[PDB]
Amino acid sequence: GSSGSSGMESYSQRQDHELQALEAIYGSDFQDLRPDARGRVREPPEINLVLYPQGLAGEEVYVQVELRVKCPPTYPDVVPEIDLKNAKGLSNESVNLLKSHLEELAKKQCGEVMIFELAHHVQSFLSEHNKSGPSSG
Repeated sequence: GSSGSSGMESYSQRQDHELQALEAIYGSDFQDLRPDARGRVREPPEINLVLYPQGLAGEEVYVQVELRVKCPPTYPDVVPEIDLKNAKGLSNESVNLLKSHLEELAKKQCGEVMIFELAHHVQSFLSEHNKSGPSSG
């Protein structure tokens, strides 16, 4: 089996598919950063995702980092890059750990879109690295 029409999408389509879904999910924890215009060369879909330790919510919080991602021009056929900027709590300390963890999780997730998993895994990790903090909300 496995025969059918020429499904002929492109990597930037598969990519921007995830982007549109992120704009719903987050709204403004998301920013796209693209220099893209209609009628231009393709370039990396650079985005920013603010991510936090679950529970405390959009409130005081302790640790956080922004997730910066560009994608290669072939993602998800290969793994994306991952960079963790403007960290709080983590003085570029366990940032290294999580970045390295994500840099492996990406290989496991390779074959389809992984950004949504990566963002979940960060919010696990941050909540892990977070200690003390009541709940309210």
